[PDB]
Amino acid sequence: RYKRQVSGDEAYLEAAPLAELHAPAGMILPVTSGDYAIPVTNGSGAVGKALDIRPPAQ
Amino acid sequence: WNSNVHSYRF
Amino acid sequence: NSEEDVVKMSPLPTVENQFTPTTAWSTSVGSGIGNFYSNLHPALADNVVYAADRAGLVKALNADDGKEIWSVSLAEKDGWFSKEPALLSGGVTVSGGHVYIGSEKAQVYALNTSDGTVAWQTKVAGEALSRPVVSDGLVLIHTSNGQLQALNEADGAVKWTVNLDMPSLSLRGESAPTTAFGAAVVGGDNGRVSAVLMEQGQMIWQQRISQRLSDVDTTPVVVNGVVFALAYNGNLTALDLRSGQIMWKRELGSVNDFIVDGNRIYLVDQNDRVMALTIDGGVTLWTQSDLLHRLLTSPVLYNGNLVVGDSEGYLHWINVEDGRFVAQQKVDSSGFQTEPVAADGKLLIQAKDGTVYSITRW
Amino acid sequence: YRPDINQGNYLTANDVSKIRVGMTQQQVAYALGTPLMSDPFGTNTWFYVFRQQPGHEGVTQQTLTLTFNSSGVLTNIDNKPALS
Amino acid sequence: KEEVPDNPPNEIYATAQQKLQDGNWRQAITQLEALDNRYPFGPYSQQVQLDLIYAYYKNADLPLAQAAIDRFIRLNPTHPNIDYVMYMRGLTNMALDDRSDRDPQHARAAFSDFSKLVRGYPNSQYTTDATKRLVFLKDRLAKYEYSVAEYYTERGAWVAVVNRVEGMLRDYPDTQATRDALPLMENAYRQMQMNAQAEKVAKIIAANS
Amino acid sequence: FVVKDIHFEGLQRVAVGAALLSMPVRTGDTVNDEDISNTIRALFATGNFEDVRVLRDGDTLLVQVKERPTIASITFSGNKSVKDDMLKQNLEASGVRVGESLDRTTIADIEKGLEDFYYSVGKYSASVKAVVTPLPRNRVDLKLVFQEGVSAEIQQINIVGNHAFTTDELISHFQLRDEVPWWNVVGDRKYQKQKLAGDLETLRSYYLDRGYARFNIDSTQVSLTPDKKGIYVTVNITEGDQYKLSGVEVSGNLAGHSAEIEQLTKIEPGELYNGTKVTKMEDDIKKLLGRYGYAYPRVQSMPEINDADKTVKLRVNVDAGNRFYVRKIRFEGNDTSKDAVLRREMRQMEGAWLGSDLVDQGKERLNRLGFFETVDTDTQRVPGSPDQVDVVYKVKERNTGSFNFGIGYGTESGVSFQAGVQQDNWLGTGYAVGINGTKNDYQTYAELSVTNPYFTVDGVSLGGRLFYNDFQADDADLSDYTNKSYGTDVTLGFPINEYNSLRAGLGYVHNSLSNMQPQVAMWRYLYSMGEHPSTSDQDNSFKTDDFTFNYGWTYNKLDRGYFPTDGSRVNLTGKVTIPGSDNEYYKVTLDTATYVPIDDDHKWVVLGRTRWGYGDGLGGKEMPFYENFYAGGSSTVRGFQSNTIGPKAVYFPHQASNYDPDYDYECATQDGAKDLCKSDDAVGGNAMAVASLEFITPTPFISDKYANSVRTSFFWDMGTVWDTNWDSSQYSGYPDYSDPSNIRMSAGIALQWMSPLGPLVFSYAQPFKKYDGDKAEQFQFNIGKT
Repeated sequence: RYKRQVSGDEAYLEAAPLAELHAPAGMILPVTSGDYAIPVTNGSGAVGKALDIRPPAQ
Repeated sequence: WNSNVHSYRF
Repeated sequence: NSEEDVVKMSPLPTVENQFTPTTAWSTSVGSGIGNFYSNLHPALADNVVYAADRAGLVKALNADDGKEIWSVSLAEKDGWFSKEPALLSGGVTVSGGHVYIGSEKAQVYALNTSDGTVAWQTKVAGEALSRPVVSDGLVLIHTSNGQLQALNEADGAVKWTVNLDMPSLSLRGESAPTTAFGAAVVGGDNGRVSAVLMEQGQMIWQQRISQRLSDVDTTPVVVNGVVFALAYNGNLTALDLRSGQIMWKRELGSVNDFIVDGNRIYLVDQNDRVMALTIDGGVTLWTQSDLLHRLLTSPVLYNGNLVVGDSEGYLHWINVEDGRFVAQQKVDSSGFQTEPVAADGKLLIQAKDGTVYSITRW
Repeated sequence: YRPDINQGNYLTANDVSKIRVGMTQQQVAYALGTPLMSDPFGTNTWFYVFRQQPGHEGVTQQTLTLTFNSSGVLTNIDNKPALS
Repeated sequence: KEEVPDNPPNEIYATAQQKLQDGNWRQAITQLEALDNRYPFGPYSQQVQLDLIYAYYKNADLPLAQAAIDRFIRLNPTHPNIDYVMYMRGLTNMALDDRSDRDPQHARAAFSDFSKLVRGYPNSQYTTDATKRLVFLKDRLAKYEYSVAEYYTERGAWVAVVNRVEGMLRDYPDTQATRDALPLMENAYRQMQMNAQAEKVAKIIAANS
Repeated sequence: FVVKDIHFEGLQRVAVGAALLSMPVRTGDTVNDEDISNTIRALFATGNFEDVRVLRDGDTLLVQVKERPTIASITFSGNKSVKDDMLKQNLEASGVRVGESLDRTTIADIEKGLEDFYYSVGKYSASVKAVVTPLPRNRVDLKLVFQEGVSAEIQQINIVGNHAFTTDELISHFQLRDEVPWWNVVGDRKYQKQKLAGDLETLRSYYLDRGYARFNIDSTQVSLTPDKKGIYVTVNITEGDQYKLSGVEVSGNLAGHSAEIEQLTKIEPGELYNGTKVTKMEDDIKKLLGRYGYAYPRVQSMPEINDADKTVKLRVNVDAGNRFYVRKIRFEGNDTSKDAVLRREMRQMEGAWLGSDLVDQGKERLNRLGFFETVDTDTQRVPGSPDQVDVVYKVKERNTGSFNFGIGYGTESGVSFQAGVQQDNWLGTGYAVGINGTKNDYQTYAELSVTNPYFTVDGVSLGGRLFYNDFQADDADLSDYTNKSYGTDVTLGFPINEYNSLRAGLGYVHNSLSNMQPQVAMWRYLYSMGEHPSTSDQDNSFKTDDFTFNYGWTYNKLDRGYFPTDGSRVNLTGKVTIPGSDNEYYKVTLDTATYVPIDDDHKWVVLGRTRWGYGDGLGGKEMPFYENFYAGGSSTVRGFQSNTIGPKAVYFPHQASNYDPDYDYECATQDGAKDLCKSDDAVGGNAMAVASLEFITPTPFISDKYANSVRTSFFWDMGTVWDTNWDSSQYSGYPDYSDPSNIRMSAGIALQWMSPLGPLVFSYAQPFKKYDGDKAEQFQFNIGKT
């Protein structure tokens, strides 16, 4: 209960960005399976209390 | 034996 | 923590005794049946009364004073320390210098009236919970497994058996057959009245007189080629003795027996509503619901007056012409559970603590 | 004090003798089974490891390295029955 | 017990809107259930469903918000403002996640939801935050796998370790936990005397750090 | 009839489009009465309309309808023994719930459904009544009034067809019950089908484990009373003659392991058939085939019986299947606990071949922790692989820790109080913190404990403990001295065999002694420790700070924890002070218990207990008199007053604190005292040896139905305690307390059982050998915790 009262209000955390993994010469890394992939969603919206999550009038 | 009056898993 | 009942028990009526009852005598038997449901009840034949208890004790008494002629136990003892009861549950039946009793251990005893010595003993299929009916040199027994068996009178050899179907859940009690014109009519916990020839056991017919809901017939009766059967949470019915054609019905049930006199059917519902129907179409003549949920017993017609017990121990004489209580009496505090016995001008009854009473009126 | 630690494929010493140079992957899968490990760094090369370590009594590890070719065909076998 | 009179819907809704803006949710909740039950087909019952999702979310009644979201998506799958509902579903799952060694299924559900939202509708306002949350969830799941691998390294299992680190390099190759898990695979390959693979793992390591 | 338009009257919730869709008829089609009836029945079947009427106006097909009022609430009144939430769950499972409508004809149906539920929970005379409150806008509330009634209890359990074993002896091993005394905790008197099936299986096993291979349960009968407050059960059986086990014959794809099995199928030709042994053989073969990799090694046992000679011959069919490998092991439901807490209990390794026995072992181990209410397993397959699987353990977390308070009474400790707050999973980590306290007639104890059960992967633990202990002696039948102590302890625990367990640790303890009665056996230690207090006064204080190294070993093999019947328990404890500490001494104690049966049903037993102890100083010092050994009471030697066996005090001539005649004083100068003074109050000894031989028998007069819950014993106890440093030359007139030959004996009877107030143990003993000063206390009892 008390734990679910912190994330609900506002809490936002920023994490370590994602850096690609290199492949040396004479080998190659495995396949990725693209199950957990992040596309690039262009645009500059708001994040972390600057976003209005108040339901609109519709 | 030890709790003959209330083991109360609070 | 509190305890409550859905149905509220009825109070004790207030009545003026048009005649004051009495208590001619009372004898004690050991521990009676107790808080168990049983058919075990007294008997009477030739001015002598044979009674029994649940542990294995049987007694004979004079039907005039209460003097004990003999007494015998049937609980086997492995020495002076161990003692296993016999668990008697079959109504004492006496016919022809013999005394037949049943047990919960699937054992049927037949003693002698003189000294109480076992004339024979026999093993049966299951718990013998029914009155050991006697007819045509045979002894009909109805076991809790649904098996109707026919022993012999002098030997004890099982002559034949009949498998009646039994459901999962039922009531604690089995019907005692009735014999008529060389055929036995009986009922089972399935809701069916069944007829069987006594010689071999060939099923003549079966009819369903029912309406998790249960049904049990518990000892129909026969008059002038007509059978009368009554179920629990079902319908009272009249059937042809030879084909099983329902001639008329009526929606009311009971397990405790009923009586038929003249053109009147006196019965007691499961909710303890004493009624008196007619015999041609089931027309009701009067009702008496002043005893709702008092746990009555099977009635008996004594001197033109119905008699019924109750768990609290109060015996009620009730009129039959209209249905008004003509008398009420207090006898025992343990309570009455088994049926009375009216014969030879004597009215005998037995309580749960074994105390047999004889009633009169002055 | 500790329980038994088991890892890898159970090699019965009669299946490792059923494999010859020239068998495809389906045949070795039918004979020995599907391995728990492989070489994800490009090449196709299966490793059947059989490691068991009962309570304070030692370790036994049998290794069977199968080197295939580009078209699912066995090209080399290497068996290390004991570990140094 | 939070008794509500039978005033007309306008004032009840205005009071609800006049209690949300203050910061009291347990109150407007009751009014909205009343207006829903008393008028399950009113002119703005949908608006009420959205407001109810919002309230249950900010009042910590998350299972009810999940039920409301599922119901709304079933009954109104083409509602113009349906992106909001998917965003709320992702937020609800994130909150239920609430600690990287614990059950991650809620994190996977949130990832799936945010993926649906961002792939379907990238020109929304609830998307950039969606990516900022997807990165965090990815890292969380990778850390869970790393914790499992660390336990199996403590135990002495050397096949589970390599299987799980390969699974990470497959699913979560672009995180930091993965970069922190290759040494475990190297140690495992070395303990089973397979050095020809520990050398490959080292070649990978030295080419990044 | 051609239709050019469609119109509706009464559509409130269902849209016009939904109606137009569900209707076979549409605008612009010919219609007859049959199609109109079909439309009416479809509207009725939609479950949202109560009354429908499709009539024809001048041109339009007019549809009148009275929508079933939408249900706005469902109230309850009278659900004492049934939770509102569970009842609502059953209801919404039936179909009816909020938001939907109310079919005004299914009232009695719902009433009978709830009545049937009550019939299923035990109550058979319950009455349910559904009241209906209309409200505007075609809404309706459904109130449910419940008359619960009175429950039905079993009045009898009968078994017919049995001749070798009395019915009571069989019922004794059932979970159902017909008798429940007020002085025992044996169970309730309720009825449930699951318990009935379990009891039938117990009966079948009781017979098959005795040679009755042909045992058969013909049928079962459950019956009620016309008042429906009593239940009767009947069970018909047919026990056939006993059968012997002539031999065994195995046949199947043993996988070449025909050698390792025939040693498992070895018997004495001419044995009594048994089912437990057969199942044990099957389980052993399965464990072997699992040791060799196979995961699902089916094993079947078919007996060929011969009645002519009454010989059984078993036929074992073995089908060792295929090898399955584990790719993953997952845990779902661990929102608080971490993965390691559940993984370190698994005996099945990820990345290895499979064994179902190991999976079950892991499930059981998870059940023992107490952090989970339910634990279920699921061995799913892997898409695209015939030899790989993934194991899954579904768990439901529980309230981890408790607040425990408890009372007890007894002759030794008078009234005993206990109180503690415990937490077993501190933030889902496995740590077990707690604060506990106890208080009796002669001591207060308060401890703060912490412990990590896995300080190392193998299972090594690391504890921790702070403790405060106040101890009054005059209240423990000893000489007068008050000890108030505080200290801390840490200890490791090493499991080695699943029965043996070592432990080793360190500790610090500070002791303050005050209010001390002059007596020789105290000075013998005080002098040793450099002190030189006075004899004619008892305002004496002494403080010590000691560091101790503690070691211990434990062996537990008892078949059961409560009322054991075979096995042995052993415990060795030791302590030694390391340099730096003020005191120099070592101490050792050894407790032993051994249960040996002499029958097959484990009702006659021979119990043997011993308790040895020895301690002494090192650097010319003596052992502290507050670490001594005490004998006598309901644990060591019965029939004697607690802590009276052994040496007695030899007081000095000394004034008292506050003199007030009519009170007994121990040789004060104010009463004509001018030399040493014997006494009868114990002080303990540095050496102790105690033994007890007990014979356990069945209770003879209590019904065999529940006589297995009461333990009757006849015991013979022996004991002695003595001091090795008592110099019998200086103090001549007074006895020699360094003589262990002074053995104290006792004999008597003891009873032991369980009560709602708590465990009970009574004992009447009569010491026949006792020496001057030993006080006798024949009757002793320990109702409660202690």
